[PDB]
Amino acid sequence: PRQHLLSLTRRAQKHRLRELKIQVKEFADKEEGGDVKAVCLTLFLLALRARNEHRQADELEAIMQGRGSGLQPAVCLAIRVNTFLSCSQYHKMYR
DNA sequence: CGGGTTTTTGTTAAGGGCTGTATCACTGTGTAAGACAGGCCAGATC
Repeated sequence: PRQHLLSLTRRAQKHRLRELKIQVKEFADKEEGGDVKAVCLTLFLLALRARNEHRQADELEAIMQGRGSGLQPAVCLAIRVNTFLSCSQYHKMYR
């Protein structure tokens, strides 16, 4: 009995979308170079802007570009150094 | 109360990559004065 897509587990969702996975990967590496993740997030942003949710698309662009809700290692290194944090104290703080 | 049928859930093997944890040899905080026995000279003395 079918219930819903996101109600399944990871392996079950993979079993259910293996066909679309193969199709998208082949039709993306035929002509579009082969970057599967690129075509994936591009199609997702397009389907999301179809619902004109500018906010969600901007947040996803920020996440996938590293500029919000998550720091690149250089910035947190500068924070760990310029604030005189130790390696164990930063660890506790990060733990 | 089971077949027929369907959607979830493991299961093996080998390799890759990110995350967490044990291990090594060490540290910094326990830090100033007083009690007492022995020697010794200045001096009252009988």
